[PDB]
Amino acid sequence: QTSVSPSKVILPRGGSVLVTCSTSCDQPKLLGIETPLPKKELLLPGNNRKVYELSNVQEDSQPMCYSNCPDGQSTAKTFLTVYWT
Amino acid sequence: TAQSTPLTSGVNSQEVPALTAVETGASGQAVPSDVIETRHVVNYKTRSESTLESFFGRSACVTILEVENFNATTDADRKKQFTTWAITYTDTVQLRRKLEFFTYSRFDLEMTFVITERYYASNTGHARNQVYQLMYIPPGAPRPTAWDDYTWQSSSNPSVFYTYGSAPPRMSIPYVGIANAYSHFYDGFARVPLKDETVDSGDTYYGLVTINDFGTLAVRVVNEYNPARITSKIRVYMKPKHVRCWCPRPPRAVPYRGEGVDFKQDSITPLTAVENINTF
Amino acid sequence: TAQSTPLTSGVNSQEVPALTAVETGASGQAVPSDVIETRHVVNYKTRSESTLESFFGRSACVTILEVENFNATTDADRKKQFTTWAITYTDTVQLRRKLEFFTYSRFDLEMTFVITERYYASNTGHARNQVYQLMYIPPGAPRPTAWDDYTWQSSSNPSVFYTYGSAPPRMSIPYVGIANAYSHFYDGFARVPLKDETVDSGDTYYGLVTINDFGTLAVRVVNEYNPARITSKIRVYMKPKHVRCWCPRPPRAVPYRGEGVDFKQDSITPLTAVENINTF
Amino acid sequence: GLPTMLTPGSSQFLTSDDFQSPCALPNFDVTPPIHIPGEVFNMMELAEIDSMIPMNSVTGKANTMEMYPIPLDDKGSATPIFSISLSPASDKRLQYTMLGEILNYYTHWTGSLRFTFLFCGSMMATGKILLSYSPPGAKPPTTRKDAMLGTHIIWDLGLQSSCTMLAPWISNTVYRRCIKDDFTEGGYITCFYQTRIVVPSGTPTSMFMLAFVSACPDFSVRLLRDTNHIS
Amino acid sequence: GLPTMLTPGSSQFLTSDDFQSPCALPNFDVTPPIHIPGEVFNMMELAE
Amino acid sequence: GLPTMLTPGSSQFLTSDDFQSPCALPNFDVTPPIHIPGEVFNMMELAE
Amino acid sequence: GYSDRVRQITLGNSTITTQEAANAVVAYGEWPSYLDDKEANPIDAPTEPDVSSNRFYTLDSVQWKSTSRGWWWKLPDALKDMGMFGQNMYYHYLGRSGYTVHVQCNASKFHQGALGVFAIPEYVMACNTEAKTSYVSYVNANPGEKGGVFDNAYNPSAEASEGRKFAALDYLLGCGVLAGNAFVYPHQIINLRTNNSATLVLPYVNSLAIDCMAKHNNWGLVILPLCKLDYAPNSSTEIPITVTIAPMFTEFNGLRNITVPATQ
Amino acid sequence: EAKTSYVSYVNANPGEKGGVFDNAYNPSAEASEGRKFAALDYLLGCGVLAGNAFVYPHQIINLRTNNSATLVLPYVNSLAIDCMAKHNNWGLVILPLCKLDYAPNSSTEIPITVTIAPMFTEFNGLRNITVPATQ
Repeated sequence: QTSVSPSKVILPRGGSVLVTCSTSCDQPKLLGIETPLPKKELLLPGNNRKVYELSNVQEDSQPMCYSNCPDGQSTAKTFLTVYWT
Repeated sequence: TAQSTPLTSGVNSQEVPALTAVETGASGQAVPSDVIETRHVVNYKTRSESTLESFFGRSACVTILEVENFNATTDADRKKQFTTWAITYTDTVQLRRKLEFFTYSRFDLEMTFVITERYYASNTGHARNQVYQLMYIPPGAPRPTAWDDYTWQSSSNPSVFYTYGSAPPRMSIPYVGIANAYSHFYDGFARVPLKDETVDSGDTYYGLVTINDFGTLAVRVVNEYNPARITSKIRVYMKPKHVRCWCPRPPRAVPYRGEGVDFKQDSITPLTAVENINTF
Repeated sequence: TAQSTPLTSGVNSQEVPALTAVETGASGQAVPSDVIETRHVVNYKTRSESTLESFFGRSACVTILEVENFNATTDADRKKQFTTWAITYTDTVQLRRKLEFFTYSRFDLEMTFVITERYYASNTGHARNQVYQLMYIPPGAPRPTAWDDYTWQSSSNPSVFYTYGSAPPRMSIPYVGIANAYSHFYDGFARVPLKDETVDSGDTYYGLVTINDFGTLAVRVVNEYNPARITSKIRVYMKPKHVRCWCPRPPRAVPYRGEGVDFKQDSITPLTAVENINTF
Repeated sequence: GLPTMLTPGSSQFLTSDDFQSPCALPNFDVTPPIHIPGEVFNMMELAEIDSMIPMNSVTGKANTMEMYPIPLDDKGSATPIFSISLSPASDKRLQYTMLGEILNYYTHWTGSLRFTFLFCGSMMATGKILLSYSPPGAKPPTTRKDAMLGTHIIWDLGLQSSCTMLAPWISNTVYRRCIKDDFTEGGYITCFYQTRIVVPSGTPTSMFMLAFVSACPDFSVRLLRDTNHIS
Repeated sequence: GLPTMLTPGSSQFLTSDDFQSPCALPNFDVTPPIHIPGEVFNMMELAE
Repeated sequence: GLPTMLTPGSSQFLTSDDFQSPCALPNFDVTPPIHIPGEVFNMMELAE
Repeated sequence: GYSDRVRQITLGNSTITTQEAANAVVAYGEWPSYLDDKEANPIDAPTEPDVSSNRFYTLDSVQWKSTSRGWWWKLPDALKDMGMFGQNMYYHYLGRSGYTVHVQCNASKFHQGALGVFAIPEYVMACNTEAKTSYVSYVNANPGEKGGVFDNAYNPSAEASEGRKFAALDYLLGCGVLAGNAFVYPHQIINLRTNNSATLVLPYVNSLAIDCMAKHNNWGLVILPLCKLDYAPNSSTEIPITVTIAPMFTEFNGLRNITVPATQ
Repeated sequence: EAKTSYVSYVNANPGEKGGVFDNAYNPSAEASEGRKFAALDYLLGCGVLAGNAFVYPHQIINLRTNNSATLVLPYVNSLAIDCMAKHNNWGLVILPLCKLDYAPNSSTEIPITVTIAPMFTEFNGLRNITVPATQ
């Protein structure tokens, strides 16, 4: 229903994380990633597939990626860690 | 009828109908009895075919659906056993263009299903005659996962069972819009992205496609698997009747590239350049 | 139509319709003109589709029957030649759930039989066109032992002979209940186990299933054995018309596990737990 | 005998047709009817009956008889007592009510809803409880200075022990859908301690409250479909 | 029941026909109309 | 000649139907009846 | 002068008075009556026990604790051993009866709780085994006076012996419908701050005109605790629920020797 | 051209300042900077030719004849009443048909000022304030 391909991400503090969240539908009425992290967009052709470009990763976050397919609201998260010396 | 032509002759007076002013918004208003001398022509020609009940009075084609029937082993072979189509009029470019003359419309829709078959392979036996299910799924009823699940039994969904070889099945769907007319063009979203959301709905689609759910036409082959793989093609038709329309618009000039009003870069040039301005 | 909405304005008085008491058994009674200020809305929307004649006005599916046609040698191959089905509406879960809204109902039943075929093997010749017998056996008439015995000739049982390839056969069965309504739910047995019986009827089934005998639909293939094994599937349909119902009940929430009101252990949890109580 | 012509749509079986058919039991003297009590003439006679909302369907108390009583106390917090969207056919706590089960057979619905709230505390427990309805398209109300601005009702506790918060029909479309749709979203509903609930000594502090749902007499549905509870 | 005879042109689908058809949604209480401005009654209103 | 449409249940043979049929012996002057004693009008005359 | 909270009900030689009542529910808007001649199924002479069995009968008082989960009674068979209605019943093959169910539970003004008192036509319940379906014995389905209790857990016994009983699950109400939808039945809610008695008036509801009371149980009386009992000094107190039921407008047919059902 | 019907909220609703057309269609390959109106002048945005736009209610400001264009616009929507925050009913369009040409100063600027009045307004469903996103 909603797939996030980079599920297991390791990346240090401050860098950028590429998150790819799409749905298993043909018409994503309402789709987005819920996090308070800065992101513009990443260019990707196709009305279904989608990449947000997250940046300035400081702490451990679990963003939720909804998708309003015509069978209810769906849910998919991703798991990301940080690094420190 | 259309208007006749009165027997008029030449004039010399201050009443000047040949001069208008299109800054005011009104179009031209001079009929040919004004600027020249005309005879009397009784006009029996009527505008009966140009009305909206006869301008939309054809069973157009809106999509082409494909189902098959064979011994499915893998998972991609089990998704060839049925086909679910989201109902819309935008999957072709000719009934769409006749409907995008108008902003809002109100019509009872009449569908007819013209269905063909073929053998896929050559020497894999034969097959019996076939019965085709076509089930109208309103928004909310469960769409079928496999071709023989609990959803196809249709205790409340409208289904038709076409025996192959008969006359094509026909039915009339009423005005099912939740507005007072079908918005062909909708200039707005489905929701309002608020200030300081953690939702970040920066991928809400524009315009029309976020309000239309008309249903799902799910088609299976009611038979079990024959020894010979039977590949079918189904041509869903629409014919708007009892037609009313509102708020006319210019027709589509450049080709489409989606379900919206978008247009592709390589076909933004609909005209052909003439030699010069003085070419008859 | 449904009720309109009167033009009311604000109040300040001892007449308080917003406060009821549901200990008394009556439901809420405040219409929206009571608690707020409302405009005048002329309501032309009717409840015509929600009535019971249109709520049950679909030909649902109640079972799927399988018969075959081949040169039977063993005894299990002779029991594939016909199929006897006890008539009930409980062999699916969608027309049943629409009927277990109501305790008692009274309806003339209309059935239609949509029938498919296939070849079983590939290179065992061919077959001619087929005629299918469907015989309604009331309780007491002899059920068929073999597929060609004295019982199929049907000197008084209602039989239909469907030639394969035609329009599906349809017939209307009247209200055949021996009560004044069909008891969907029957809270009682068929007999009274007496004191000090040597009978020991400590295996009398509970409830509904000990009173319903509606008949037996026995289906054969009227042809003799073709060289090619023809496997058929028959989908018996029901459509309650002239519907009346009494004494409403809550609808079925958890799935079924039989012909009764029973429920299986692994699906006693119909809800999905929300995050907290404050989740929009 | 008579020149006829077969149109399209002949020899089809439509599952929602209305045709005649030969009766397989000719001259069946049907059993004469008697006056059975409680005859239903319309499925909207069942929408106008109250039925408890599983409002307390949190993790642990769901799927048991603690799903219905809403927790209350005497602390008088500013937090909402409950909060729920107005989607009586596709919300996780409303679709299993008696109104929610009928709406899952239909697709389009209009009309206003009726929330009758039964207070099941003690006799000496007096209090005031705000009950609010906010139309959609803004911030979901969390504090009391956001839900006072909508359609609300201030309810007092005492002898008459059941209020009625009405959620009116305020909608862009004539017919909202029976799914979680963004374009036909219903509204935001909260419930705040107006002042607080006060108990004396020798009286329980933590109490409960029951929550109902029904349909106003301008409530109507369309477009019968299958449901999504059973398989 | 009634002696009928099938003419030519039976069981065809003509894309410009005018026949009746069974409504797949029986008793659909349609949404009541309102007076939307600028109603077109004929395509020759747009030629002028 | 006349636009018709074939419903379900066409071309079936129901063994309890009531239809008309072409008489294979047109104009058969049937043998005139006489008053035979003991006429049964109903099978419930035999239950009593 | 008069109020809705004071109500006296008299039938035969029995009287219920109540001073903190809510209003009474006539079930489906029909008061019970005798079988009219235009609907009569048997042709024998009907016995009308005019005042000998149209009177209030007081059952046993169950105790409603803080962990009590529900109760159920089958209505024409909870009165199977009550006076002459239990003697009009087993000496006759047919029987119809209207009912006046009056449920009695009262506490102080410091208690709290709710009691959904229901009355369910054809209250068909589920068996407590997964070996067979529609599979309940006679003694376990017809306890009579004492009734039965609900339970907040579904434990189907693998024995077909101890599984011949009602799987009385409270939130699925026995028959697998959700309990929050049970308000489509004729119901009243005893709320311990508002009222202390629930009065229903139940007509004879069955598809037949008249039916065997020994076989067929018409109504199902159901008492669900919606909000549990909570008394703040003594959290484990018990207030009794006493059920008082009267037959109304009874009529019997087919006299013979006494029917004595099995007890095991 | 990555996606279809694909415009953000801020780029589709500028408010006071409005937007401008353009005589060139340059679709950005970024899905970031492509969430805006491809305001092409001769295709009028929606891919219909601009010479057919006179089927709308229109007036032509001609600098020898007039200096003001007044239209009176009723509420036009399929619904009776609708959310103004979601749905934009009308579209005001000003096309230069013949370009400005002043013979001494060929690069002069004359201002177009748009003055709009609501008429016969009516609102429903009072609540707290809606504040949309700005980015």
